Amino acid sequence: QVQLVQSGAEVKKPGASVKVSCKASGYTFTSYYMHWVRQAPGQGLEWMGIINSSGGSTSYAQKFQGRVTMTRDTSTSTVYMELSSLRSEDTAVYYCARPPRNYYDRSGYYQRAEYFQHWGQGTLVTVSSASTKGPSVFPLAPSSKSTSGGTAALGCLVKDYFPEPVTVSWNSGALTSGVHTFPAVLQSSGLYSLSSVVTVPSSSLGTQTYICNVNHKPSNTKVDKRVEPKSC
Amino acid sequence: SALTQPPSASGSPGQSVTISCTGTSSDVGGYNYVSWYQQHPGKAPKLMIYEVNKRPSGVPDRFSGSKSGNTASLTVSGLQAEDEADYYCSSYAGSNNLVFGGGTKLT
Amino acid sequence: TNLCPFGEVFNATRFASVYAWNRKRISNCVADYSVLYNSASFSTFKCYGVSPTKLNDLCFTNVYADSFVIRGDEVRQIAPGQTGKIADYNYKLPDDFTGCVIAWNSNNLDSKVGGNYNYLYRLFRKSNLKPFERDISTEIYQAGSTPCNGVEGFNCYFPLQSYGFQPTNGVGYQPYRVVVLSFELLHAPATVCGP
Amino acid sequence: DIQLTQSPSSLSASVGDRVTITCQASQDISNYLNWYQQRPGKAPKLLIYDASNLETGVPSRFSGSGSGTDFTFTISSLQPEDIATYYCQQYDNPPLTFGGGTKLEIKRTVAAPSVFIFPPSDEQLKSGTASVVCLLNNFYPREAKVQWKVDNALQSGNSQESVTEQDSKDSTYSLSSTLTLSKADYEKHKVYACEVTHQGLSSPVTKSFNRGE
Ligand SMILES: *[C@@H]1O[C@H](CO)[C@@H](O)[C@H](O)[C@H]1NC(C)=O
Repeated sequence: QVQLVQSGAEVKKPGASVKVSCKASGYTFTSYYMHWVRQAPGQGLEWMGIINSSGGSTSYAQKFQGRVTMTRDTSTSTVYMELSSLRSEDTAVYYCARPPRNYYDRSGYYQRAEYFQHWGQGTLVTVSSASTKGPSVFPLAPSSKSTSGGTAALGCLVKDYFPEPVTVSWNSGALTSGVHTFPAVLQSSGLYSLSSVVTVPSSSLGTQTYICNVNHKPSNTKVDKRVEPKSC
Repeated sequence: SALTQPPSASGSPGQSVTISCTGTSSDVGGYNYVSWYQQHPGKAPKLMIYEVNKRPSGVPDRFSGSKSGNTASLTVSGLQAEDEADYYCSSYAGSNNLVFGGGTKLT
Repeated sequence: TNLCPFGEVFNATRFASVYAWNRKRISNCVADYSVLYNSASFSTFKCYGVSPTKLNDLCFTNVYADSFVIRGDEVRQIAPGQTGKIADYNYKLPDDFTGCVIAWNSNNLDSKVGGNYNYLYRLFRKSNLKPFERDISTEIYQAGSTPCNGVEGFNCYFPLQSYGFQPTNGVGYQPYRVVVLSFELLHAPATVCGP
Repeated sequence: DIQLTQSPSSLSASVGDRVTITCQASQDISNYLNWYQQRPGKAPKLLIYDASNLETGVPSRFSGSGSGTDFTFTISSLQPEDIATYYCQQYDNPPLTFGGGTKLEIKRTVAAPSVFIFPPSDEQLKSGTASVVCLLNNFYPREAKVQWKVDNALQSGNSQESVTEQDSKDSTYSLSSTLTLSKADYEKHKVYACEVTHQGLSSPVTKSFNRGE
């Protein structure tokens, strides 16, 4: 199995620098090029540059020339990308990508094959003045006997956090069927908020325990919450 | 024959019905390929539960499968009038052998 | 004098199935790679880690010529870092490959009326193959929780499968013959060179 | 810099429909074009490379063709899990560029929402703010009207909505309407109701609760 693991999402003040990490596992690291691709929220994909894992040769795009630096460590099989002098346009998700090996033609022509087979999970870089804040997790209990009718819905409310994103799982990831994690909402207070709901059989409301796990890495906040129905 | 499913389970709206499907170690007890089908008279069977506890796409959460020893059990939680049908259980009886139950007419 | 028997491999009568890919050692001969790179009878001719033009002026420890038959599209899988049935379960090239993959269409030679079923490929395996590994075992593959008890059945399938090369098949499903030249350089006397 | 234009920018097709997208390049790139399928939240997934070659592991229903400046990407029968944004990419000349994107959606049969309500937690009342949540689960189409009635008085400007992306299985939507009040304002009234009007509903559905039970 091939795997690209990128560093946690970060928030940085305008004008500062971010360094994003991409650790390759499950293939010989020094045998493929690594490319970087940035994607602004709601916008499309934009190319950043290429780095040679073997020798360290680097080619950045003219738009980022002088502000982006690509680093490589062979021993740990990782690639670093640093963007300096950040602006509001740079708030985006950053992916590493591995294309296959460039091959030689029958004639001896160097044929580049720059299609991206393997991508990382993405690193969100939020560029903002605003200070980070930790979230507050609250249980949304199906107090109303929605159990009558065979199906109950329980949920977790992640209120007043900054910045994006938060990871919400159920039962440490052991429950994925019928999970709806809503997109975040930017409140009037300039803080984010979201809800994650799950539909479960009423029969299991007493048999299985339902824990929601919220993880906000930018604030190093991890909150488990046991969601129990309110008995009126 | 080959399975014991009680022919005639019944229930009331809002309540829960547990339909049993009893086999031996070699069919139901040993392996985790058990299926529950619902069939309305005159229509084809519809899959409600597969691999003991798995609800397929489009089945309400009311139907919940389980297993204990040599007995599988289908639980209907949110009983409605529409649930009045014949419920069959199927299980792996060995390589190249699949065994169905007698059927339970849920009233 | 003492040329390398590339004709023995390329122009061979019958080719082994991909799961049982046939490897031929090349040592103690002068290699005229020109015969290959000057020919235009090839569908795909890709080389990793070395140029075919610069081959006649290089020495290596040993040269292996692996040869087999796959279907049209699956030819893609014979390349470093690729996934798929052929690359995972049949024939895997190392990521640090230093060689050349040469494949050509052989619909006329390998397919026949009613389809040719002499060519197999492995569809199931417990784990992916290490580079340059060969698994010719025919153990009934256990796909589910059932024991399988050495007999095919529910979630128990034969590991190999027939390609079924019909002459009327699309280009993507036509039999292609592949030869993979591997140029290993160890701490040994380089016994294979060119002009 | 080679510019790529994608046509269309959005589209909606039914299950089993044949879908076709076009990518036009400002310059000639022989076939050094690739197609990616980025699902929401996930990374891009390579489906077609060299403009005509299916990537190992892609269903047979996907195809690509074209040359020069014009390329096309085709889906034989649109399956529910195909909903994503599709991008084209060139690598004929640095730097690499991507298309605008084509958000593809599913046209589905009308489905009614399951409506649930959640009063504010006892823990959150300690903090001064109260949040009442209304959930609209598994409906279609995306449009739905959600009204908050506090003591049968319509609330406005205090609620926010969040809508999930189209489900990869049943092609439905889900909606969360959060009404945020002060504890003082929350304790002023008794009956909190969420009234949902949707196409798949014959009459408006109201899910209410009384404060303090
Ligand atoms: C195979 O035979 C043909 C025709 O006689 C010849 O031109 C070709 O060079 C041969 N292949 C090799 C590698 O010797």
